[PDB]
Amino acid sequence: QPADVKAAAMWGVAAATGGLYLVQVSILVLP
Amino acid sequence: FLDPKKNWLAAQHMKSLVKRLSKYGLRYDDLYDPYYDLDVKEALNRLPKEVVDARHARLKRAIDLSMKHEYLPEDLQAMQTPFRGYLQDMLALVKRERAEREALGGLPLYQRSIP
Amino acid sequence: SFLDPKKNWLAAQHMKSLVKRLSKYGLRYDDLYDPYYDLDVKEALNRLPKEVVDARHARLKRAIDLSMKHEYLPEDLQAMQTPFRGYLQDMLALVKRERAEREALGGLPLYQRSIP
Amino acid sequence: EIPATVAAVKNPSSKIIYDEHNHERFPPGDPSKRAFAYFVLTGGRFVYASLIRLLVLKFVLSMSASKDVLALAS
Amino acid sequence: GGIFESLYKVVMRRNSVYVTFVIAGAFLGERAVDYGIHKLWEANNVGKRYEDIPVLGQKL
Amino acid sequence: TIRNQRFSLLKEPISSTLNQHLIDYPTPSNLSYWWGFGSLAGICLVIQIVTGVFLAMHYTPHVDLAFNSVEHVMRDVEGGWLLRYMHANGASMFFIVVYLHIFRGLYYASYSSPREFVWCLGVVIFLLMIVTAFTGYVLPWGQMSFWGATVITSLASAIPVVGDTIVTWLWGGFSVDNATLNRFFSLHYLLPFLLVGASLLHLAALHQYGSNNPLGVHSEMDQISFYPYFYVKDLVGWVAFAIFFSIWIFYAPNVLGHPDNYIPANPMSTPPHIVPEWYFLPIYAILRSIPDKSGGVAAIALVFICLLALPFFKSMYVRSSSFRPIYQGIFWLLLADCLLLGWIGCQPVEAPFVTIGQISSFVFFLFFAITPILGRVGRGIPNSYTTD
Amino acid sequence: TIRNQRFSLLKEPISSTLNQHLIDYPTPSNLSYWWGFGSLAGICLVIQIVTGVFLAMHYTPHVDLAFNSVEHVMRDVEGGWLLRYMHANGASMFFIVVYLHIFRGLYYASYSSPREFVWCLGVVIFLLMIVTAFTGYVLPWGQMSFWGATVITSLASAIPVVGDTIVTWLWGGFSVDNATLNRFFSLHYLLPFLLVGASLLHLAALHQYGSNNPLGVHSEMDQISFYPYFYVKDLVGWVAFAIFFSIWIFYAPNVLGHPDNYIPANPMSTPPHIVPEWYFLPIYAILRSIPDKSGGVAAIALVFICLLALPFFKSMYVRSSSFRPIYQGIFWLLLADCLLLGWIGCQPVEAPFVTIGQISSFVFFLFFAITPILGRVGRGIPNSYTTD
Amino acid sequence: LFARIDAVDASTIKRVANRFIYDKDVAIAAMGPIQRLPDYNWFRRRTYWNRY
Ligand code: HEM
Ligand code: HEM
Ligand code: HEM
Ligand code: HEM
Repeated sequence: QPADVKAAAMWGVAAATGGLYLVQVSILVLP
Repeated sequence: FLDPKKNWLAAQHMKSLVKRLSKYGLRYDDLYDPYYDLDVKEALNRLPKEVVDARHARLKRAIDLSMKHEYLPEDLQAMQTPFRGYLQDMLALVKRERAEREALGGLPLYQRSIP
Repeated sequence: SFLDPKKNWLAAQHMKSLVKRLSKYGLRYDDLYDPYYDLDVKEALNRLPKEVVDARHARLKRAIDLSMKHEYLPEDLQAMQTPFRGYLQDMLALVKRERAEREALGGLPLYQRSIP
Repeated sequence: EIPATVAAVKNPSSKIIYDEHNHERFPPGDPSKRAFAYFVLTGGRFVYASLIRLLVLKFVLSMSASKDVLALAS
Repeated sequence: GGIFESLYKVVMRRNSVYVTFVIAGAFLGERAVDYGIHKLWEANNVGKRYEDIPVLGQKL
Repeated sequence: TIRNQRFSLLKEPISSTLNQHLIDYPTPSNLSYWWGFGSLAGICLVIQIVTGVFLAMHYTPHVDLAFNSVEHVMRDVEGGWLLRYMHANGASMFFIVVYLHIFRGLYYASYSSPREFVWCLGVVIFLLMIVTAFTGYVLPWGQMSFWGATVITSLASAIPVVGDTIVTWLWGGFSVDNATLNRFFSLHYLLPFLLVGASLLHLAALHQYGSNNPLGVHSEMDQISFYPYFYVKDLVGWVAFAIFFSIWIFYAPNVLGHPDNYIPANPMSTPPHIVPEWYFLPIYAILRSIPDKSGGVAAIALVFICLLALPFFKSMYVRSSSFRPIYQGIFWLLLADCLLLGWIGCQPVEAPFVTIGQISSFVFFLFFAITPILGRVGRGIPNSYTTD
Repeated sequence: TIRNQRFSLLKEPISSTLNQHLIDYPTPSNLSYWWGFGSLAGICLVIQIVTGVFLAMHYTPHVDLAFNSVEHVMRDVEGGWLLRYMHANGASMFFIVVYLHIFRGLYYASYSSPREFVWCLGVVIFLLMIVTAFTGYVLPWGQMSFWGATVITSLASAIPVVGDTIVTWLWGGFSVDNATLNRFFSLHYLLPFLLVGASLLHLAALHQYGSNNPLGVHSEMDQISFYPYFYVKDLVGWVAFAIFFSIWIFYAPNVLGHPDNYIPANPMSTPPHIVPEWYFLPIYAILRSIPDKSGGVAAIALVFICLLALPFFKSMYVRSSSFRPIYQGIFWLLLADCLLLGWIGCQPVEAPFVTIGQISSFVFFLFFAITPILGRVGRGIPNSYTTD
Repeated sequence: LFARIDAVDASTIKRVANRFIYDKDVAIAAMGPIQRLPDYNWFRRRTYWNRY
């Protein structure tokens, strides 16, 4: 279960990076 | 839980179910679809052939009546046992075996196929 | 007319080219007959001995492997190749003759092609 | 005169010979270049992801507003 | 060989890390190619761009 | 049986798949006419596609020409009023038939296992129908058309972070103008083919798991081939539907619509009564009833979440409503609630309709929240009613 | 193998059909890069459909707005020039790869038994492609589009009994006008989906009997699955096609076009050189070469008659042309004649092009009139070259 | 021997398997009606998971 949690967190990081690369909100990100 | 012999509403509900089930000549257990649960399938496999064949005959009769838009004659309606079940004990045993198998590290003996 | 390589230079050249190609891929001329093509070849192959049909399948598999690898048979076996040493034409002729007789007098087809 | 396949099955040998026509063998004792192929494929995947991103953005922003309405809005 | 195996053990043990690496590499390579092609463009056609005409702001 | 020579054309490979899935598919012998309603929905979709193609042979997607082009279809084209009335009233009958389809499914609990995929694909189909009908209703470019497009597209601003961006991108230029008109025409033309694909997948999944029956019981004992036994039943249904639809086309063609769509769109004035078509009215009523428009959009999403969450319930052993008196009553109450909800959506926001809608939507979700309880108690039934 | 519990999500019923027919369908292990063109025509069709939908979100089928709307897509829409060049050069690419598909089939005699249905469905697909490309080319409403539409649709009045009636019905009036433009737009939108359906039937028949191979021999001895062995091969094909298409989009976007189409259509003036797109040129050349225009239309019908009659010829047991020197030379002569005939179409109708096109058509039909003779004569080869 | 055997836990099993099994080369020897046994690329791909 801890390994599953780590894998899920890493996959969420990968998906977030993919969405960020697709949208390119570098201008939007103020904080 | 105060269903039987102490609840007027539950008595009325039992009366209605008896009326309908005897009207089509079915039993309550016959309403259990093997495709629904996959535990009913195992229970029906484990049950004796005579019981399973009687269940299938009753189901075929009920479907025939439903097609014809008519009910059993009053005589066969009188000679009905809507709640003389045959499946609950085997189903509970199958569920208990499943319970222990999942409880201590086991693969399911059968799984639902993704449709 | 009937033009054979003995009485025709053009037929001689044609036969030479066919021999060269079949020897390159190492498969007899009869091996080119597709059972799915005619369904008379299917019956003729069903009537032939198992050793002959197995040799046909082995030669065809070797040819297909050589085709995938983009290479030809080594010159030794290429010189050992015997194209046009037939094994099927007589049986195919017998099958077609039998089918023609059956069709000619009464008779239903013993086998038919599905649609399609 | 036992057949070729039967003789091969009944006599296993460690001197195995492959075709080596369009794919030359590595010498028997050598590590497998497993990582190099993966990095080549990684570069290809770089390119494929970039192309997919280009196409999606091109279509979606084609469906977006136009210079005509942008100039009209004052 | 050693370098490839080292980067392999760095970034090719979990597929999520590999996907992140692929996306990051695609982004960085895209930006680098953009910069290189733009520098080649500037080198090739010099003296033609918009902010190069001698009278850009004297039509008033 | 070795297929040496071909016996029947139907068993030949050219007609083998069609043979199985159309002629020889075993069907429960006791089906009533609501399975005919499913087939009828398919026919309505085909009618819509054909009449829409022939209508699009005459419709101009420009803002300055759409309304007059439709009046062209009505007045000048040879038998064009028939095409337009068929398209509009056929959208209406398509929705009527799909509603009867859905409510039969609810009554007989056809969503239960193993038809969860069938029900989910049906929900996707319903979403596609909603979108297609909406974008199509925008096409004639009247007062109701333009203002309904404005409102329903501008409620997409309720998304927290990207609402305004999505609204502007979908609008294409700060309003619902010509750009939106062309966009909507293209999408309205495209979507019905995705709808056909979704319908084919729907039917494929059902054909995998057979078909339910009015009893809800296992039904592999008495099964008959689909043709000719259910083709003739479906034919009776089709002819009755044709009479109904011909009543609507020829004698009362504008009853199912609003008179405000015959006025050319004027973005300056606003008609006093902005409502969608009658078949979006229940959804509109739910959304309007729950205030705080972000909450309204969330509530619509919740409606579809509940619809998708019906199949995946825990016990639900007895299936049909013929042996479930409590669930039978619950279903009839839900149907009455849905009709009342649809009626509320056409009324203004003045009282008491706000209270009535805020009660009706709550009752809708209450139905969706009390089916598992009935299933659990029913699972408890057999060990109490035993007669010995 | 009792499927009591799940092994592989590929073999589950949800992914079982795709598993079989895409991942696990066995194909001969010696296929060359000439089958990637069959794999690639589908990609071209998908590209055309997507770009066409996104273009139709911006095109106006009126007669006073079509050209200006296309220029609007050119200039104002962000990335619109990419969409339009993709659609046009993608029609060109679609036809290029389909021609390569057809000619590989001709070289390897893939039309022979048992793939008659595959070839016939391919011919029907070719008809659909031709009609779609033509009715789509009329859409931008340039000089070439207007006058090509006028000439070609007017040359449908060669039918004896009906003629003018069909032409008037097709035009929607007395000349190519707004009604014809709107009709052509609707038909252009619809037809590609029928083309997708026809492609699916094409693939279903081929998968029924399996793909051919360069040797033309029975190949159920050495076979491998489609994925991944042919997936990567088709990937190489797709990337090479992408490079070709990118060259033809970004550096020569109008080379395959005709400059007179960038003039707004003017029915009172005719361009000096009315010719169709480069991929209708051989058909146009045959039509013009045969005089007595009714005879030209008859010849155009006869071309498709010959194409459909190819798979139903005589014995010809050997099929691959790698083992048929005479048929190999004949095929190369046919390809050269088709290229020459395509060149002739763009030329004027003056001398000597009339004679060059009259000989070329005769050679083209002689190809079909000679192959059965080749088969009949070659039926008796083994008896003559035998080494007994 | 017993101490060495029960000094093996889940993490040790994972580490050893990753050392010996994860993305390594298999050697297959088959005979009989094996015309349905998957080929080398199939096993070589199955030696790792893309979900993790
Ligand atoms: C485009 C509209 C639709 C078409 C053409 C369609 C078509 C069909 C067809 C042909 C059947 C099989 C015949 C029958 O049982 O009536 C069917 C069954 C079914 N459909 Fe639909 N359907 C549509 C919409 C829906 C919707 C919106 C739902 C619900 C979300 C749905 C749920 C079902 C269910 C549950 C069944 C199973 C029938 C049974 O249990 O006997 N359908 N549909
Ligand atoms: C591909 C098939 C279809 C095409 C080409 C099409 C095309 C059109 C066109 C051109 C119009 C405007 C003509 C008019 O104003 O009467 C229209 C209107 C409409 N369409 Fe469709 N349509 C199609 C399918 C559908 C479907 C499946 C539905 C869903 C039921 C639908 C619902 C509507 C509605 C509600 C209208 C507005 C009715 C009105 O004019 O008042 N269409 N369609
Ligand atoms: C449903 C899919 C399709 C849609 C919606 C569509 C839509 C359009 C539209 C709106 C135009 C006019 C815009 C322009 O001229 O650039 C057009 C032009 C054209 N289309 Fe399509 N199309 C589709 C599929 C196809 C296919 C499959 C082909 C090829 C067989 C094709 C060939 C053409 C051609 C040749 C033109 C003329 C391009 C030009 O010269 O400007 N289209 N299409
Ligand atoms: C929309 C255009 C077309 C598409 C998408 C298409 C698609 C395909 C596909 C996917 C295959 C299987 C892969 C392959 O063998 O290359 C194939 C094979 C084939 N196609 Fe087509 N095709 C098209 C047009 C045509 C045409 C116009 C013909 C001829 C009239 C044709 C005749 C064939 C033949 C004979 C094969 C069998 C190839 C073999 O020998 O194994 N196709 N096609």
